[PDB]
Amino acid sequence: VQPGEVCCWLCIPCQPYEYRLDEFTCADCGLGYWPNASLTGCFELPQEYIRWGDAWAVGPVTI
Amino acid sequence: VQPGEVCCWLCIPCQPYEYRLDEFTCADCGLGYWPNASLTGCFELPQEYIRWGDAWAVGPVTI
Amino acid sequence: EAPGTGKETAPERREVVTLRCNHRDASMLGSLAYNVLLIALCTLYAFKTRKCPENFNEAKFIGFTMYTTCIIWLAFLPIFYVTSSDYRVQTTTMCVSVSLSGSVVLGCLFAPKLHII
Amino acid sequence: FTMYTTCIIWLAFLPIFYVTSSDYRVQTTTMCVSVSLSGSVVLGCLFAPKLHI
Repeated sequence: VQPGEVCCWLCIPCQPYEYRLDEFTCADCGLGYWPNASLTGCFELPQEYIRWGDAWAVGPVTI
Repeated sequence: VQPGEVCCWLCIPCQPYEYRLDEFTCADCGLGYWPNASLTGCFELPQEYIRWGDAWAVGPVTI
Repeated sequence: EAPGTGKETAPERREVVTLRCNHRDASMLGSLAYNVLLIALCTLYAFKTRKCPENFNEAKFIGFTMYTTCIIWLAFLPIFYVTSSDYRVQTTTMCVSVSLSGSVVLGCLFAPKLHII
Repeated sequence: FTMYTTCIIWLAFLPIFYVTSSDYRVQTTTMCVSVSLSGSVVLGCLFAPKLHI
């Protein structure tokens, strides 16, 4: 973030779920994503529901 | 907060659960505390459910 | 209304997403009601023709199946209504309720069929 | 017959509290009405001959 003077800057994290657009601004690109290690970021978030992977819903299957 | 200049400061609202500290940074009482604006008193000790209370208690005790 | 498949459910905390249909949370109750009244009239007849010893006293078994189904549905409707926030828990409880209804129908009506073998 | 009815009432109420146990802020309030409904079911099972007379 840039203070009144334009020769220094304070390094603060605006938001962990916000897209990293510029070195002074901070605004999210879309919705429901996480910034990955790629250059683009704020994307690559699939559905968080495994197909028969969790042992929490085996009750319905066995019944 | 103190910017790169020593002349003036920057007004930024920090977390609400922090206490009324000095002009450096707002201080916290820790997990499970809530300060006030009178003397930075963080006690917040209420009861769980009053006996025969008007909130989800009258119906149960009556039945 | 819609074919369904409402993807990328927006939560209060944008951490994980869940796949769901368009409006299968609150609209389904309507269809559920379309059967509930039916079940109602059904168990009503089950109360009207409960004194019938015919077919190895099959009217009593019909009435008992109706009572169990109406009880489990009266217990499942508010549960499915108030647990519309969660997806895995709501699906699990509705699945358990459906399986329990089917099991009690197969166990109460087909009780004499299993007894006589 | 009344014992079978009470048992199926138990088997129907068990998943109700099993799924309502989440968000215990409302579970602490529904526990009382669940115990009251169970006591009422047992009262009916016991007083069906008393209710008929």
